[PDB]
Amino acid sequence: DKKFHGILDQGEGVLIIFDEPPVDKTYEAALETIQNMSKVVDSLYNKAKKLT
Amino acid sequence: QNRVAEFHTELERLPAKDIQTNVYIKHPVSLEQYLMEGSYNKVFLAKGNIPAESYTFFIDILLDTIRDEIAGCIEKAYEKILFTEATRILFFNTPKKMTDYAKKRGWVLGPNNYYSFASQQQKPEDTTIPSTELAKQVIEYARQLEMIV
Amino acid sequence: PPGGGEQEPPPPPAPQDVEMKEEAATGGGSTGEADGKTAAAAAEHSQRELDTVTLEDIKEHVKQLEKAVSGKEPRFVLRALRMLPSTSRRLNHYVLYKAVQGFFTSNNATRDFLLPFLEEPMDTEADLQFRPRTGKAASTPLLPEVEAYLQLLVVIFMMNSKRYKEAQKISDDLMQKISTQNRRALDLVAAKCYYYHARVYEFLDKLDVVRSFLHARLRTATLRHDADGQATLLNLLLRNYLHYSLYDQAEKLVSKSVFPEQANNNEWARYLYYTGRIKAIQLEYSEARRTMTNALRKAPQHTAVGFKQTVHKLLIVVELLLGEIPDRLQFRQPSLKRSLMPYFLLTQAVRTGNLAKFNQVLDQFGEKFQADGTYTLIIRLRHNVIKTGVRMISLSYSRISLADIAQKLQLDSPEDAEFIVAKAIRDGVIEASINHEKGYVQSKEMIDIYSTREPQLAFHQRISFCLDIHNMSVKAMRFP
Amino acid sequence: MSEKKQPVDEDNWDDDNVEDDFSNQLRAELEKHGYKMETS
Amino acid sequence: PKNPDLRIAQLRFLLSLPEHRGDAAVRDELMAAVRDNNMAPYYEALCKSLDWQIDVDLLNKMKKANEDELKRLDEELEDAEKNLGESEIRDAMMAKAEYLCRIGDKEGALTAFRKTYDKTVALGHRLDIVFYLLRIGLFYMDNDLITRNTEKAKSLIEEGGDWDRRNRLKVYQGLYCVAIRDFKQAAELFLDTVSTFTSYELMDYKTFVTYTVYVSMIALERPDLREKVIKGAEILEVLHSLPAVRQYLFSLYECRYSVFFQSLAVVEQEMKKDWLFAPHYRYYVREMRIHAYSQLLESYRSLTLGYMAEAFGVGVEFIDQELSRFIAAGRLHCKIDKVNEIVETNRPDSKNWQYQETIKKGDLLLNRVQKLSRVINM
Amino acid sequence: YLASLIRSVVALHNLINNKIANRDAEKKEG
Repeated sequence: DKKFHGILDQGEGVLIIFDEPPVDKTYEAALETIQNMSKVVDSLYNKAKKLT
Repeated sequence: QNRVAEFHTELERLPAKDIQTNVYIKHPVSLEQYLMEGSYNKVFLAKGNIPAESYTFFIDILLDTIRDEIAGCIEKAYEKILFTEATRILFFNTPKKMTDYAKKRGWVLGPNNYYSFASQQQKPEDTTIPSTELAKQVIEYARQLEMIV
Repeated sequence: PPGGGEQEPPPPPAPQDVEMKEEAATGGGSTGEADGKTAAAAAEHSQRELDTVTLEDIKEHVKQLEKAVSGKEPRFVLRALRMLPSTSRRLNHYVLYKAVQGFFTSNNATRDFLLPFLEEPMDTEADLQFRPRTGKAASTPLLPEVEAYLQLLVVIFMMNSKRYKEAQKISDDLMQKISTQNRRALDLVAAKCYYYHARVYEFLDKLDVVRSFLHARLRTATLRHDADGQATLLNLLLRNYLHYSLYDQAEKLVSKSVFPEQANNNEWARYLYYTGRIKAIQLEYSEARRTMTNALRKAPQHTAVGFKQTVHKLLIVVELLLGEIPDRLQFRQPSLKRSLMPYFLLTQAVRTGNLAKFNQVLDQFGEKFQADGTYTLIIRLRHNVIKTGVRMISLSYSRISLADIAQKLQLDSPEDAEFIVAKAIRDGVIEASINHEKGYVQSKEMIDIYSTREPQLAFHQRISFCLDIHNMSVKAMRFP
Repeated sequence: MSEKKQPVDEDNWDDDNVEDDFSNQLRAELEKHGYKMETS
Repeated sequence: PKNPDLRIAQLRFLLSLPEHRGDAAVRDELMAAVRDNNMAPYYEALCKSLDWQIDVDLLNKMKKANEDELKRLDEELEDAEKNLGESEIRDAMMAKAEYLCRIGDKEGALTAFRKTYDKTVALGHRLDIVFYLLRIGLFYMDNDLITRNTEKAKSLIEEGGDWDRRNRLKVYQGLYCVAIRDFKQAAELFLDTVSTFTSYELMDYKTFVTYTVYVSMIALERPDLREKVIKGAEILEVLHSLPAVRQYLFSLYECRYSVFFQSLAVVEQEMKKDWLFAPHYRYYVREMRIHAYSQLLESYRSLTLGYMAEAFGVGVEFIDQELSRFIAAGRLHCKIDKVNEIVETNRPDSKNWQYQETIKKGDLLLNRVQKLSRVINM
Repeated sequence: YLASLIRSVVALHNLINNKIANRDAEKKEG
């Protein structure tokens, strides 16, 4: 339920506490431009198919 | 002589003689099929059946280039065994072959125990080695952005 | 004649007009770019070549009586175009004879008088400067000369009329083609002649005489320079030696001519099909299946054509020689129904541990394997029948004992199962290692430096490819 | 564009993804999958 | 009529393919078929069920008399009274068309439908005809009828009238359940559950609750499943009636896995008695088992499968063989282990997941501009 | 993935915009 930052083990019966990087904002917005770049190339090939 | 890539491209010129008849040709392609999956022992148990002439001057070389490869597998980090494992894996209980691989290979019999050392290297690393050539690659990036107009 | 003879006037009417204006616009526009703007690659050369593959082969096979294609031979029997009066008088002959053939019946050749109606086209003051006009309008009647399909005594007329053209082709090469360079047309002219010249030397004795010619033909190509010349002649030279069931592949291994360097998206796709089959027969499976994948995904732009189903045919075999298999019959066709049933049921038996079914369907569908030319699967895929499971186990498990993999591979012996695992790691099937101290077979380590060290060794190609798109864009930009 | 190499070429509507993974392993899923409990 | 009509299509299927299920279905269908003068569509069923019985000629003169009673009604109507559209000629001639769905086969009904659709201007009466095509196309599962008239409903009709389309919001995704869209579209527009009157347009309500709760736990697991089906109120009324379905829900959410499979085996066996059934049981159970495994292997990175020997069910080797099939399936992202007997997992990270997506979207667009750069420039 | 792609796609616009303006001015010259 994401109330906590941790993990458990059964081989040792052990609770472990860690942290995480919030710096995904570069790579998140990186591939969202590819979705914009996918739509323009689909538009250009449609324009190039319309006339040689 | 380990021309296994040359082996199968040689078999193109034989249309249907491999299946119908021709045990002279059927025997080495059944032999190569025995080398395929895992079956070492069916090779050496079909050793006592050649329908052709003796073929001995080839199959002495053919099995010798098998034995050193399994020896090449056991000359790795697989440290110590006894002569009975050299009887099971390699072959042959009590023949001067144990003298053969004592002088060719190592395998000194200690207190009823063989010895094969570690063939593992040290793996020298720095992993910042490409610092010159990565600095080269970025140069021809901007060299191909500018300068060619 | 009241039923079909009254439906004889509509056939001629159109195709005497718009099919005639095809080569009238093609022959005019090719001449216009041969004279000025001598870099004449961007014209209707390409679309007419796409038409001469597609359109005019099925626009007409017979010469289309009441003088639509029947008139083409007495129309072009009188072509000088030599000097400016000899152009303007033949321009009157372009007016008069097309009016006669549009009205009445001209000299109808009865399918065997086509070669004397290819003499006075070569004769009657024909020119050397109009070498596209001679080259195109001689090769374009050869397709009604071959696709009549009667194949009796016209086969030697095929043989004569191509060597008529090829004597003009070689003389143009030894004729110094000033600023036209018909090789852009003469490549597929050398293909379309030698597709059926290969058929002729299948209906008669062997075509190594073609290869002795094509070696000299590949010699004079690209020693001048390459303009699609090395690309077309190499797939032509490679195909016979692959068609011959003799040894023939180490000849191709030493064939160090592996740079066509551009192929207009059509030669390169089939070139990767041939060399993918070559690297598959010398047992290098990894590089073969990825360039077979590259050939399938490069030019599929057809409508259920068949060679796309042939590159899809060989690709599933080498992937069964390395274990994985995707959905294959998800693009089923009225003809793929014949060719899905052996191969889909083949990998059905491969994924399971059944060999009696594997030998049964070999016996059941071996004659279909004879038509596909793939006998060799039975001798080389029985290797991977035992190796598919050990690839599947070593991907699933992480640190397995060899005593348990014997029952899981149902081998019933732990002592040789060491050797099967030894052979797979020898072949690089799985990267795992063995602990020969108490019977452990453990897999590899965790996800490695992949997040840190690798990705620039993928990024360098994508920089270099995309700026070359930017370079090839800018260089070819401004024609005016 | 003929390339001279083409002379041959929920019913099962999304079947092969299901079939390549699981084929015929007693798909009623009760006689062994739900009936382990007689062993314990 | 056509209002309880879809129970018949259940008893067509339930009698046919399980022959062992053939005791009580034939007892209340044949008596229901001699009721309502059902005469045309059962000759196929009469080939697969019991052989023959003479009440055919008795109901043929009954089906001809009611045909001729309405035949002389609307021919005198079209020859005397000349007001048209949605007039008396309209509802008499649709009473022929309602007769041929209730009694006849589809062929006389569809040609009466396509005739009467070309006559009218009130789009509510037009949409009611499209309601009738969609239902008879749902009887015989004709995939070519349904692709036409749903486009008639969306585009050609519903720019105007309103809140009659929510009947089709139950239908567009009822057709997505009979397709393989058991994943997201069916769960999305079954989510509006407030239409309770068990009509022809709302074919049943309590089974509709069971349908919208089975499909719901595949669209979303933790992406707030609990607001729409657990914190949802009017959905919670009727699953408070059905005891097994609420037990099937709360076993998954409150993470009691041993009682979850006892519920799941009952669901799969109860799944067998369905008429849109082809894409269910085989695909449903195999997806829900790997559904429960993903959240159980979550929160752990070192699980021993001996802990799964009793907190999960039984059968040490059974978990072992089912994880081995799932890890080899390209799913269930962990690594099973022998000796040590510790299921070890692995997951991507920020860097590893964002690089795996950009390596694929980059190559797709790179291959896309390979072709585009060569379409131009010859 | 940002600077090599977009720079290539923008210059690809300059191709089609020129190849249209090439021949549509050529076919209207006569």
